Amino acid sequence: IREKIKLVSSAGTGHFYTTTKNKRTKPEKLELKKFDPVVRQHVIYKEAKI
Amino acid sequence: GFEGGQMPLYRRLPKFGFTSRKAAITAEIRLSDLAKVEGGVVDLNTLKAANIIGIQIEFAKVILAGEVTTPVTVRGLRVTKGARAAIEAAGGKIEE
Amino acid sequence: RNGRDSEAKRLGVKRFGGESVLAGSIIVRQRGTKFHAGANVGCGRDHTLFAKADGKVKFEVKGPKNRKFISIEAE
RNA sequence: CCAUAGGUUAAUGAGGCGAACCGGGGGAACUGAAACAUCUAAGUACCCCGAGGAAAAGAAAUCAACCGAGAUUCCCCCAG
RNA sequence: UUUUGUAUAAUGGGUCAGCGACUUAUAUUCUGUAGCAAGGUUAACCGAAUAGGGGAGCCGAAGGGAAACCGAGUCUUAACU
RNA sequence: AGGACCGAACCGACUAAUGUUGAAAAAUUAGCGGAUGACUUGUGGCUGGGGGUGAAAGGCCAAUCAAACCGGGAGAUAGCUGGUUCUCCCCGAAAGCUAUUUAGGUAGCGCCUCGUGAAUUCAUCUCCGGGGGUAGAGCACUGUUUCGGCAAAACCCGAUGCAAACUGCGAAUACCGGAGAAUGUUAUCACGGGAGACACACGGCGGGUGCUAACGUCCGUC
RNA sequence: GUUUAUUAAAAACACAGCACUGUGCAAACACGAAAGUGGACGUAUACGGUGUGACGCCUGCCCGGUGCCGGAAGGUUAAUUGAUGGGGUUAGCGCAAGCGAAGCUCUUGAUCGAAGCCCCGGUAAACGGCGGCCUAAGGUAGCGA
RNA sequence: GAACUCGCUGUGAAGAUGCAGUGUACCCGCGGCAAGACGGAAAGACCCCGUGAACCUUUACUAUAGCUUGACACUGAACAUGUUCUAACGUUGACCCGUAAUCCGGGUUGCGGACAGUGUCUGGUGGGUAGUUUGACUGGGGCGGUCUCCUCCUAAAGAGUAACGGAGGAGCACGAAGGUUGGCUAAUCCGGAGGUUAGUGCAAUGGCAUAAGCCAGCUUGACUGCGAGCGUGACGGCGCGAGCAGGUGCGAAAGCAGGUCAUAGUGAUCCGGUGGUUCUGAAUGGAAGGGCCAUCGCUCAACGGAUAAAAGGUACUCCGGGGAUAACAGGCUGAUACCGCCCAAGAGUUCAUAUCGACGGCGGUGUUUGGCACCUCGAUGUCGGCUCAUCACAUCCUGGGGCUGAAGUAGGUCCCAAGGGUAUGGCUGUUCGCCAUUUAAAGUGGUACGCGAGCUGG
RNA sequence: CCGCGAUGGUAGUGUGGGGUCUCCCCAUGCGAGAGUAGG
Ligand SMILES: CCC[C@@H]1C[C@@H](C(=O)N[C@@H]([C@H]2O[C@H](SC)[C@H](O)[C@@H](O)[C@H]2O)[C@@H](C)O)N(C)C1
Ligand SMILES: [K+]
Ligand SMILES: [K+]
Ligand SMILES: [K+]
Ligand SMILES: [K+]
Ligand SMILES: [K+]
Ligand SMILES: [K+]
Ligand SMILES: [K+]
Ligand SMILES: [K+]
Ligand SMILES: [K+]
Ligand SMILES: [K+]
Ligand SMILES: [K+]
Ligand SMILES: [K+]
Ligand SMILES: [K+]
Ligand SMILES: [K+]
Ligand SMILES: [K+]
Ligand SMILES: [K+]
Ligand SMILES: [K+]
Ligand SMILES: [K+]
Ligand SMILES: [K+]
Ligand SMILES: [K+]
Ligand SMILES: [K+]
Ligand SMILES: [K+]
Ligand SMILES: [K+]
Ligand SMILES: [K+]
Ligand SMILES: [K+]
Ligand SMILES: [K+]
Ligand SMILES: [K+]
Ligand SMILES: [K+]
Ligand SMILES: [K+]
Ligand SMILES: [K+]
Ligand SMILES: [K+]
Ligand SMILES: [K+]
Ligand SMILES: [K+]
Ligand SMILES: [K+]
Ligand SMILES: [Mg+2]
Ligand SMILES: [Mg+2]
Ligand SMILES: [Mg+2]
Ligand SMILES: [Mg+2]
Ligand SMILES: [Mg+2]
Ligand SMILES: [Mg+2]
Ligand SMILES: [Mg+2]
Ligand SMILES: [Mg+2]
Ligand SMILES: [Mg+2]
Ligand SMILES: [Mg+2]
Ligand SMILES: [Mg+2]
Ligand SMILES: [Mg+2]
Ligand SMILES: [Mg+2]
Ligand SMILES: [Mg+2]
Ligand SMILES: [Mg+2]
Ligand SMILES: [Mg+2]
Ligand SMILES: [Mg+2]
Ligand SMILES: [Mg+2]
Ligand SMILES: [Mg+2]
Ligand SMILES: [Mg+2]
Ligand SMILES: [Mg+2]
Ligand SMILES: [Mg+2]
Ligand SMILES: [Mg+2]
Ligand SMILES: [Mg+2]
Ligand SMILES: [Mg+2]
Ligand SMILES: [Mg+2]
Ligand SMILES: [Mg+2]
Ligand SMILES: [Mg+2]
Ligand SMILES: [Mg+2]
Ligand SMILES: [Mg+2]
Ligand SMILES: [Mg+2]
Ligand SMILES: [Mg+2]
Ligand SMILES: [Mg+2]
Ligand SMILES: [Mg+2]
Ligand SMILES: [Mg+2]
Ligand SMILES: [Mg+2]
Ligand SMILES: [Mg+2]
Ligand SMILES: [Mg+2]
Ligand SMILES: [Mg+2]
Ligand SMILES: [Mg+2]
Ligand SMILES: [Mg+2]
Ligand SMILES: [Mg+2]
Ligand SMILES: [Mg+2]
Ligand SMILES: [Mg+2]
Ligand SMILES: [Mg+2]
Ligand SMILES: [Mg+2]
Ligand SMILES: [Mg+2]
Ligand SMILES: [Mg+2]
Ligand SMILES: [Mg+2]
Ligand SMILES: [Mg+2]
Ligand SMILES: [Mg+2]
Ligand SMILES: [Mg+2]
Ligand SMILES: [Mg+2]
Ligand SMILES: [Mg+2]
Ligand SMILES: [Mg+2]
Ligand SMILES: [Mg+2]
Ligand SMILES: [Mg+2]
Ligand SMILES: [Mg+2]
Ligand SMILES: [Mg+2]
Ligand SMILES: [Mg+2]
Ligand SMILES: [Mg+2]
Ligand SMILES: [Mg+2]
Ligand SMILES: [Mg+2]
Ligand SMILES: [Mg+2]
Ligand SMILES: [Mg+2]
Ligand SMILES: [Mg+2]
Ligand SMILES: [Mg+2]
Ligand SMILES: [Mg+2]
Ligand SMILES: [Mg+2]
Ligand SMILES: [Mg+2]
Ligand SMILES: [Mg+2]
Ligand SMILES: [Mg+2]
Ligand SMILES: [Mg+2]
Ligand SMILES: [Mg+2]
Ligand SMILES: [Mg+2]
Ligand SMILES: [Mg+2]
Ligand SMILES: [Mg+2]
Ligand SMILES: [Mg+2]
Ligand SMILES: [Mg+2]
Ligand SMILES: [Mg+2]
Ligand SMILES: [Mg+2]
Ligand SMILES: [Mg+2]
Ligand SMILES: [Mg+2]
Ligand SMILES: [Mg+2]
Ligand SMILES: [Mg+2]
Ligand SMILES: [Mg+2]
Ligand SMILES: [Mg+2]
Ligand SMILES: [Mg+2]
Repeated sequence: IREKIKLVSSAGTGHFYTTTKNKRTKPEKLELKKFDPVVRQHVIYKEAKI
Repeated sequence: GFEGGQMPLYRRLPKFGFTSRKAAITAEIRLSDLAKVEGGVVDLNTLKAANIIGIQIEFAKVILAGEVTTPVTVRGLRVTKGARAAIEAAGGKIEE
Repeated sequence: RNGRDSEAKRLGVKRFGGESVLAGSIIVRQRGTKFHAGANVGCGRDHTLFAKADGKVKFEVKGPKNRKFISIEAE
């Protein structure tokens, strides 16, 4: 029932993490500061489709 | 490779890589080969004439392997940093 | 309705008292802290105790609760 | 209707046989895949037609790689 | 012979004579042995030639990397304690 | 008149006995059915193999039929069964684990052998350092149990037992490590050439299962 | 009457009779890559297929399932056609980044599109079914250890 | 196979001419009989196994002849967005000729007519036909159950350890239920007692107060690259991990943080999709395609995953095998069965013991139902009857005897006793049983449930 | 640092041997737990 999602870098590098989410309970977009290894900085990552 | 029906090693492991066509037409030359050419100029054609490299070789690199004990002109070959030092120390020269 | 079991996990003491170990070496695999980490011993996420220095394994019973601690005496 | 079909005669040739090789028309399955259907066996076995002392192929609308080679056939490599 | 195990009431053989089952080719690896040795060896073919010629090739003397590429290093990684 | 009746020839084949290395690879003997019919018989002809023909039994198609016979593909394939031929010397298994359309097959590992290399490498004993939760024991815990007392018969207390999935205790042994001697044809480990084996059996000890039944069955260990 | 030549002769097969169904003749159907041939030198009072099995009295209810027959509005749907969008290439335009006509080209797949199926009916001497609230309908006549 | 080829009781791959012990036995024919040589015959037909076969079935799978649909072709002309036309094409209508010809062709004519029909393509239908699949474990097979992962016990105090052994769980959840800093401590009973007897996101075990339990604030370390060393695996793999570099959160800082108390929450490879990319780019520049990095698609659950794609029947059967494995009989066993005994509740007017023996206890036999799978699958014929038997005694009759609730007659019960004896019929394949009628009685068992190289064949 | 305990006996048990072998016994080595005196 938890669905796979991409977290996509806001730095425009195309780097992404993957995780899961319960979209029924939590329909709002997951946003987290995560390390982008391309630019080598912590930047905001935002949910997108897998 | 048959293992009794268990997925065999050469199928449970993934394929990898590709084969380079450029690698097949690239050779390595040892320092010990530099004296074997006729006339003290080392290029693709003189290496081919001396049977050091095959006729379809288009690219060649001189590496630090064996010794060079004579002045040699190397023309139109890549040379390693160590091979360059060895050739120049023996009174040779390298031409791009 | 029975007929099931899980794979045995090879828990227990890997290096006994007085054994010389290199740093990183696993001393005990366990479920929870049946043994506790003393001097120069770390505790992994699965409660594995491992050596953080080269030396000899030492078991000891200390504290008010009278708990089994494992330490490394550095060589 | 002209004619053409058709008819008769003459001349010339063919026909049938033969072990392999050769070109062409058709063309399996067992088997292997540890089952089996894609795949394999194999364009093999076999059937059929045709030829010759050989046959077939053959004188680039071919390769190559900016250098060049120069019809076809066969052998050794390239290379499992 | 087959079996955990056969005097076995498990199998096979009436007897004799003759015949009757790990081969051959090619590739590949290891061992022994011989030659030559940072080299070794030629294939087809030519040659009346077991000679001699023929070194086209093949293996070896360098590796690392998927590869470009670098090279006694190289790959990994922005970079290695 | 009649797929009418009784009954020979003729055509069949219901019963019994015989025969069963027969007189005979289907008969003989005594009886039995049809006997002008959907009858029977001579000669010749036609139908051909996934095909024929069949008042249908998978019947028959040359003593052959749920796919004829002959030749070919062909030495199909056979994880199955059988068999495998002279001599001596040295070493010497396994019947286990893991996986498997796997279970009587096979693969890696274990165990055998040959070669090469290498440490006081290995074993026994003694001493030293260790972790145990088994045997036994016990009843605080988790359950179970009996008696008395006490009392909302609970609870609590005293007394008594029981436990593979109970432990406020806890051996012997075994195992890991260290040190030391003696002994042992390196007995050890690694790498490489060649395997076989992966149906085990009984006996002792510790157990599950079964009835502390089985020359039973399933593990551990000798 | 027929049958398992060679262990079964029968209650099995066939049968006259009955019914359903196909078939308008270059018939259906069958043998045949085909030409043709059988059906038949027959023509629906005929021919094929299927089931039942003289005769007598009879042959009930169920069309939901599967088949067959009829329907044909609607949904769905093939080849075909190639609208539209996206990309590759490059004449150019750009100082460079890039952009980018025509052509060629890779891809996308609008529109068109029959039968079938879904769908709407019929049909049991079609295959079949024929109750303890439920079903398509609950076994009639006759018969019954 | 060779034989100098006896009985018995044991033994023993478990039913012995050949072994042990013992008994008996002069050497050799002939006629007879079939109890044994697990006699001869046929590599068991039953049964199981083999990733064997054949043929048969079907709403198994995949195909396919046939049938059927449309598009384009052969295929044309006038408007309609209707029909008509003739010239392609059809004619198994007529007539004429080749011609001595119910073939064929040509001609003339009628009819039909761009229809029909055929080719290519295409949807449907298609056991009519074809190739195949249709798992394994299993105290025989089948049916049922099971197949991967986690926890406990079995498990013999290191690890590991089997069974169709005993018990339960998983195929997730959570941007907080993660990180850090600070703060807090339960169940239950009546503010106090009590001390984790609660709690853990979910099984069980081992943990947890320094709490891992619980609350709040601030957060994204549920970081990226690596990794000394170690654990665990045949391997593929899986696990634990200080520390190093970069960048981060919390905290005052020390420090802590590479998800969660830990141990389940899973799927190799191939093929392909998406994004990225100092790689590759078949003349060259590009591109396509490939590589590399990130990621996606399996109840492939038969969970090391034969295929993208699969069910059955065979008594019409067939081959290779197995006593590795079932049906008969033997063997081991003796739960069950049958027989005997111990105790004595009681019944029996009274009285436990004439007779019966509750609750319980102990044996014997091999004797029923079974268990096991040791012998036999290169065959050990299997029920009943008939014929012919032979032994045991737990005795049915006849013989001897004790007790009696034995007056007699006739019984009951127990002991001794195996010499001899121990029904015919109706019904049914029956053994048995019921029935009729006998008898002194119509015994119970063993003998391959005696006896098919003796008969029968229900 | 982390709030009991002898002695003796008993249970168990390694090795070897034995029996009437579901369980024991003997030789030798190891030797609890509980409880008792006591602290
Ligand atoms: C419950 C049955 C048990 C099996 C019976 C026996 C067997 O197979 N017998 C054969 C016999 O066939 C013939 S008798 C007609 C032969 O003559 C005879 O020797 C013999 O082979 C047949 C009856 O099946 N087996 C060994 C065990
Ligand atoms: K360790
Ligand atoms: K095939
Ligand atoms: K195979
Ligand atoms: K056997
Ligand atoms: K036999
Ligand atoms: K060799
Ligand atoms: K050599
Ligand atoms: K390095
Ligand atoms: K045939
Ligand atoms: K193996
Ligand atoms: K070896
Ligand atoms: K044992
Ligand atoms: K008859
Ligand atoms: K209907
Ligand atoms: K363009
Ligand atoms: K004797
Ligand atoms: K006899
Ligand atoms: K005409
Ligand atoms: K037409
Ligand atoms: K079993
Ligand atoms: K059994
Ligand atoms: K860090
Ligand atoms: K499997
Ligand atoms: K089948
Ligand atoms: K028997
Ligand atoms: K008795
Ligand atoms: K009395
Ligand atoms: K048998
Ligand atoms: K008798
Ligand atoms: K008496
Ligand atoms: K008697
Ligand atoms: K009989
Ligand atoms: K016999
Ligand atoms: K006889
Ligand atoms: Mg050369
Ligand atoms: Mg286990
Ligand atoms: Mg476990
Ligand atoms: Mg195969
Ligand atoms: Mg000639
Ligand atoms: Mg020619
Ligand atoms: Mg030129
Ligand atoms: Mg056996
Ligand atoms: Mg013996
Ligand atoms: Mg004998
Ligand atoms: Mg024998
Ligand atoms: Mg045999
Ligand atoms: Mg024999
Ligand atoms: Mg290299
Ligand atoms: Mg008559
Ligand atoms: Mg007849
Ligand atoms: Mg007669
Ligand atoms: Mg008559
Ligand atoms: Mg008559
Ligand atoms: Mg039949
Ligand atoms: Mg015949
Ligand atoms: Mg066939
Ligand atoms: Mg062949
Ligand atoms: Mg053969
Ligand atoms: Mg020896
Ligand atoms: Mg496994
Ligand atoms: Mg105990
Ligand atoms: Mg216990
Ligand atoms: Mg030691
Ligand atoms: Mg095996
Ligand atoms: Mg085994
Ligand atoms: Mg076994
Ligand atoms: Mg065993
Ligand atoms: Mg035992
Ligand atoms: Mg046994
Ligand atoms: Mg036993
Ligand atoms: Mg008759
Ligand atoms: Mg017959
Ligand atoms: Mg007969
Ligand atoms: Mg006709
Ligand atoms: Mg009928
Ligand atoms: Mg339509
Ligand atoms: Mg009706
Ligand atoms: Mg009625
Ligand atoms: Mg005997
Ligand atoms: Mg005689
Ligand atoms: Mg006789
Ligand atoms: Mg016999
Ligand atoms: Mg056999
Ligand atoms: Mg048409
Ligand atoms: Mg079909
Ligand atoms: Mg079929
Ligand atoms: Mg096949
Ligand atoms: Mg098959
Ligand atoms: Mg099976
Ligand atoms: Mg253990
Ligand atoms: Mg142990
Ligand atoms: Mg083991
Ligand atoms: Mg085992
Ligand atoms: Mg198990
Ligand atoms: Mg390392
Ligand atoms: Mg593919
Ligand atoms: Mg290019
Ligand atoms: Mg090109
Ligand atoms: Mg790409
Ligand atoms: Mg598996
Ligand atoms: Mg598999
Ligand atoms: Mg057979
Ligand atoms: Mg057996
Ligand atoms: Mg038996
Ligand atoms: Mg009495
Ligand atoms: Mg009683
Ligand atoms: Mg028995
Ligand atoms: Mg057994
Ligand atoms: Mg036997
Ligand atoms: Mg025997
Ligand atoms: Mg025999
Ligand atoms: Mg007596
Ligand atoms: Mg007598
Ligand atoms: Mg007597
Ligand atoms: Mg007397
Ligand atoms: Mg009677
Ligand atoms: Mg008998
Ligand atoms: Mg008897
Ligand atoms: Mg007999
Ligand atoms: Mg009979
Ligand atoms: Mg003491
Ligand atoms: Mg004590």
